[PDB]
Amino acid sequence: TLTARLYSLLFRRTSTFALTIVVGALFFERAFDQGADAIYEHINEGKLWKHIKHKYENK
Amino acid sequence: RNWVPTAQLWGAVGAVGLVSAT
Amino acid sequence: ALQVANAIIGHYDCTYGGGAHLSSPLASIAATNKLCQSFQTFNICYADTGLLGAHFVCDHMSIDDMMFVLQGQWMRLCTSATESEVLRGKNLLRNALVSHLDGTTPVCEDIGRSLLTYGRRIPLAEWESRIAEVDARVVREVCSKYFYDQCPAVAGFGPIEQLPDYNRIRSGMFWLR
Amino acid sequence: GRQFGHLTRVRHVITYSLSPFEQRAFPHYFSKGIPNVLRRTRACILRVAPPFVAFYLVYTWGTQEFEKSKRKNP
Amino acid sequence: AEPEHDHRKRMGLKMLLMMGLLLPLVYAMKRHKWSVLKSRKLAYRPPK
Amino acid sequence: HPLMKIVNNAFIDLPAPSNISSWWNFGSLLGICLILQILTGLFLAMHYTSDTTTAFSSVTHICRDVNYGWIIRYMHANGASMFFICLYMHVGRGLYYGSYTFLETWNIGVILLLTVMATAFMGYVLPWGQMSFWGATVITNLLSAIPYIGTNLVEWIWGGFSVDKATLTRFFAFHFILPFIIMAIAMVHLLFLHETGSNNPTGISSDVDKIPFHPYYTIKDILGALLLILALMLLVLFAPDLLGDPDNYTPANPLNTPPHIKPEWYFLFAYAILRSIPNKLGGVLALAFSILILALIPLLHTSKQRSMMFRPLSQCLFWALVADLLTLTWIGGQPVEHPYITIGQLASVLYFLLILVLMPTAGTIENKLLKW
Amino acid sequence: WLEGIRKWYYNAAGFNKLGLMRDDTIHENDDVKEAIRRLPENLYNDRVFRIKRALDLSMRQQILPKEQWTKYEEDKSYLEPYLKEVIRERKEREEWAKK
Amino acid sequence: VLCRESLRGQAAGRPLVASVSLNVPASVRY
Ligand code: HEM
Ligand code: HEM
Ligand SMILES: CC1=C(c2ccc(Oc3ccccc3)cc2)C(=O)C2CCCCC2=N1
Repeated sequence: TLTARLYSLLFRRTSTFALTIVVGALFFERAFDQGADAIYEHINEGKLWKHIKHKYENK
Repeated sequence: RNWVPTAQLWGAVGAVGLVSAT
Repeated sequence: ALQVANAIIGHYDCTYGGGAHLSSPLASIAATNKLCQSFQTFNICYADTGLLGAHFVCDHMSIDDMMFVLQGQWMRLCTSATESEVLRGKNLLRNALVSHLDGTTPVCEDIGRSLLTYGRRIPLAEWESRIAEVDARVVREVCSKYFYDQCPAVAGFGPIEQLPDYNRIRSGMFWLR
Repeated sequence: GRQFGHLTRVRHVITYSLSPFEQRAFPHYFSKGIPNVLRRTRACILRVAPPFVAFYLVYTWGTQEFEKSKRKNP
Repeated sequence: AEPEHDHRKRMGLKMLLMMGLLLPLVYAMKRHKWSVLKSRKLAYRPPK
Repeated sequence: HPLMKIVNNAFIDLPAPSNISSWWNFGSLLGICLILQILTGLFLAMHYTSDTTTAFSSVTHICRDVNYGWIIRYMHANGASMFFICLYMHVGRGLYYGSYTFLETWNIGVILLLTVMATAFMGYVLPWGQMSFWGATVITNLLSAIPYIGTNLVEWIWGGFSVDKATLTRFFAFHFILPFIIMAIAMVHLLFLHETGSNNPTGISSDVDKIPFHPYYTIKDILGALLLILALMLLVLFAPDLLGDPDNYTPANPLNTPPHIKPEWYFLFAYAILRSIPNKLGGVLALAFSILILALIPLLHTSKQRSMMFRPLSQCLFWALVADLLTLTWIGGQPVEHPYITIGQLASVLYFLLILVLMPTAGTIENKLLKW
Repeated sequence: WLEGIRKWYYNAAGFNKLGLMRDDTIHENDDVKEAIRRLPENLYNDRVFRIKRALDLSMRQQILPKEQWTKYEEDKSYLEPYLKEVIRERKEREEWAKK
Repeated sequence: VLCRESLRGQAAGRPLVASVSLNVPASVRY
């Protein structure tokens, strides 16, 4: 099945359970931050510094 | 004998985790 | 391999001689500390299923401990199994087969049962082939298959206030590890 | 008692349980629950609410009467 | 008065999102564990 | 293993009752609050300075310049309130379910409350804003009402003839240590509780139906911890200045009193009971007795039923006492003018009347209805 | 005369919805504990289950079906006659200790 | 034990013989 295939090979052992969590958390951090940053930046469009930075900077 | 793949996997968990946190 | 497995954990009664020096750690621990009156590992078999586990009789303050040693032995055998104790496990079963088929009534039972269950009578040489087949890796692969991280059927009768909660028993069916 | 085994004398009871993996986590949650929640609300409301209503009445009145006394008169 | 104002609200979003994720997941674990007791059935059988 | 065995009998296989509602979750949260206040507080004290010249600058230095200093401050400042919310839940639970029948546990409790009140009061002085200074100047001076030695007691407390640099620096010392005395007391609070076991909502001996703390109440207290964290971080990230007073962002000035002078929200009920009585000493004794009457609650108990679960009259009067406290909390927030003086007067008498007169009588009637 | 309110209060109390009799909800102390210890096997093992079931109900935040509720007329005072004697013996011991 | 059916065979079949062992449970044959 779908979920059993995860259990069988990925997290039956507690040894690999942790390796999954660690690596999953490593990816989740990149994924979530990036997403929620972009959501907040789209919510607040044009008002933050990064949006009006090109404005006052010829370098 | 049997704790070699476990201790290696926990060795990876510790290694990647210490790399994660810093 | 499951008969070999149950032979390693073995069985104990308070009338046994060996006591503290017994081979199976559960019996040794249970004899020294005097945890239980008796315990017996069973494999009840049916057509396409069965009951693989154990039975014990003990004082009302010894249930958690007995359970902890028993599950500890299952988990141990699943994850780590010495070649020596598996050879002992084989030899116990080797002796069990030849001890049981002595006299006509057990052999007549064996025939009558074998033909209904197995389909044919299995010779002792074939059994020995399957026992000699079993080594440490086979016991671990098989024990871990049937016992590691599996919900067990539990039955308690008597002064069982100490009998651990099912979640705690279920937590004991896998390891830390 | 304190320890499991020395708590108390229980006799002739049988407890049937089921593994959490065998059974469901949220069995009939919105089905049976929302009625049960409502029933519990009906049980307590009469004892719980009227003091907070009485607070709200004294609150708004007291603030109203404070604003009346604050402003000018003739 | 409040230079943290922007950063703080971003943490706010991320907190609400993450709490939105976790609260049901934790509640599910609580329900999964307590299930054993919540489904249980008590049968009294005295002798005569 | 003589530590693990303590932790086993404490938190692993302690037999808890089976039927404990979410009102028992506040005990563990109060510890989480205490640990949160300690950890946040420590990191604030790493940058904070207790001199009247620098005290304000240091707090603002934390918020502005110390990396993530603001989030640590408002976690301390709002966590202080969350600690108090949790306390008032934790105290009320025991009032309702009759948990005060564990006398020593309860009386250690009553101490734990008073120590936190002192901790949080002295904590509020530290940043050295107007309301912090003037809060201390008002609240401390109350002791001068004591008949023969109060005027001396106050000057000794302050370290001079007013609230000043002498007072601020010692208030920091007292603030940063008393939390550890609280944690020490709290372990004795728990120590008597294991002797007596834990109570359940029915008020009926649950020895017949116990369950192991782990894994049941571990995962339940974890769930509750996230709800406390949620409630904290909602305050910290969206409304950090909500519960706090604006005047404390004006630096302290002893030559200029702010008009609407008051304590923080968690003392306003007691402040309202003090303002109710016109005589100064009477106001102080009523203020004191408002808290300390908690110690008489187990003596005022009458009903043959322990818990209020099966007691309508008591339930209504209990929920009246909550509303009456919320009335006093409101009145304490408002200035001492009409009509709030008369509302405060009635509310204050009602408070002591519910506790001393009515709720005992309710229990006695409730017995007579059931042939007890 | 006013047995009604005695009946109203009984129903308003709500322990009958859990299938408890009045004396199941009595607050334990030295006298009650002693009275409960004096109870014969049947009444003890019954109150055990009545309480064990009522707690199980209280866990799930539910009550029994309406017919299974305890009746004000059929609410037996099983514990009283024992508890009266325990109290009277304690009063006697105190009155003797007085002299 | 309780009825007549199970109670059959209990009567002494032969003089008792006590067996103790290292492995096998201690029995009293006949
Ligand atoms: C720092 C403050 C406090 C901490 C950390 C604390 C901690 C605890 C904990 C962990 C429990 C067990 C879990 C629970 O039932 O909530 C408990 C129970 C209790 N506490 Fe507290 N407590 C505090 C303050 C108080 C106060 C102020 C009172 C009363 C004036 C009090 C009275 C009780 C009572 C009566 C119980 C038993 C509850 C029951 O079983 O019904 N505590 N406390
Ligand atoms: C029960 C525990 C505690 C409570 C209830 C508490 C409460 C408070 C309160 C209400 C303030 C004023 C917050 C503000 O509006 O600025 C404060 C400030 C402070 N507290 Fe605590 N506190 C506790 C523990 C601690 C501990 C343990 C320390 C150090 C170890 C500490 C260090 C400080 C410092 C340095 C300040 C000044 C900075 C500031 O105002 O934020 N506190 N505390
Ligand atoms: C002992 C105990 C604790 C408890 C849990 C954690 C404690 O210590 C802490 C651990 C971590 C953080 C804060 C406190 C102290 C008591 C509870 O909550 C409960 C909740 C209701 C069941 C009885 C009970 N018993």
